[PDB]
Amino acid sequence: GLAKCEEEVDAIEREVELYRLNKMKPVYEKRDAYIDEIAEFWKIVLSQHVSFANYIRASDFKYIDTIDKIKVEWLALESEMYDTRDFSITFHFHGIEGDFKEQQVTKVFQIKKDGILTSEPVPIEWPQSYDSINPDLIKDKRSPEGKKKYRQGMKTIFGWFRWTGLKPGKEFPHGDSLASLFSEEIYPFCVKYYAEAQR
Amino acid sequence: HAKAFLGLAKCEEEVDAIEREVELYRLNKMKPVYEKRDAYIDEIAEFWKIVLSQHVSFANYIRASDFKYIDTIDKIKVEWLALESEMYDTRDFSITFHFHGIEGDFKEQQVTKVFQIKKDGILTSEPVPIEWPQSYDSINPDLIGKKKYRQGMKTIFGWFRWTGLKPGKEFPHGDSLASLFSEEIYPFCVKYYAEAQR
Repeated sequence: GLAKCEEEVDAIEREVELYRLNKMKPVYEKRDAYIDEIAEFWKIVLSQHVSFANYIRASDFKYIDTIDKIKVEWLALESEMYDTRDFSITFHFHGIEGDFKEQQVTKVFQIKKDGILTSEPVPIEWPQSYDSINPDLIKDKRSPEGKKKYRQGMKTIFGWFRWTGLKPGKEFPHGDSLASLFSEEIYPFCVKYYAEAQR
Repeated sequence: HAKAFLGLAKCEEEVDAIEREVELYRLNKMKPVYEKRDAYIDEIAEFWKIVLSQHVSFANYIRASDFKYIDTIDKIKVEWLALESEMYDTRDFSITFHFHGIEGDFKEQQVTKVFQIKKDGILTSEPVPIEWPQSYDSINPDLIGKKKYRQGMKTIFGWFRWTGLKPGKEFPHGDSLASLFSEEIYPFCVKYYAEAQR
């Protein structure tokens, strides 16, 4: 009786989350089309954002300034095997010539069991300037200076592309909160942030 | 360049329309399920008594002497007003209580209180008649020194006259209690009853 009603409620909640996603999809497509015509749109938006700067390092800003595209996509539209909170984030970096490669990178975030957000590492080519803090390059990671170099690079935005949520205290700090920042604020409300930077 | 900005403004209109559309969609789907659920609940003896004692913060809103009267609730129904008319916010709702009553002290009675957004905007209400317990005669605003008035105004019966329009003058956190019923207690009552089983 009451148990069967409770299952119906969970069925209904997904149905409406799915209803929203399907309706929002074409609207985001149109919106992003306009966005692709505005020059420093994403640069302006990520500088305007209150909380975002706290997550990343100050030297990351020259590289995140080169972001000319952000695209969040909700995976529950792909399959009923995905939680409605599951999403991919696609970044395009224009790059910095002779330092940071022009590249497109997609990171996928999904619930594992309320459950927690997890991800997998995705390849991104680090800036040349970051060579000394590059975890794939640093030779002595246990040497006094090496430990601090490693830790510094793991705290950059490029460290976050390595984040999984499955190694507490070994990864980019609050990689999950940063992800939700994109899916819940930055990507949905970017236009509000751009108009705020306008006024 | 301003033509793009124009399209963005239209997109944000489209997003606001869509979000109300999905809210209405959820309310239409939930209504019949609640009805079926509540028919089973009506078969369970002290369901609401159990649920209201189980809830963490509910008791913090009301006086200790109120509990004997809230023990007599055998029906709580919440109905979302946006299903009536598109003139209501999707946050708008009425809440209907049935009190079994206490012989010689408290009448058996059914009371409906309506909550609605006025301008984000705030939750507001109008006073609804409720027959106070006769134990409360000395703290009944219709019977009253100003120590007693504030004591009655802090009871669950003071909440029934809460409006949200006289800040600092009414039942304290009447909006929070309202939102407790519509967002936690009524939606998730079966979960509270089940948590009381284990």
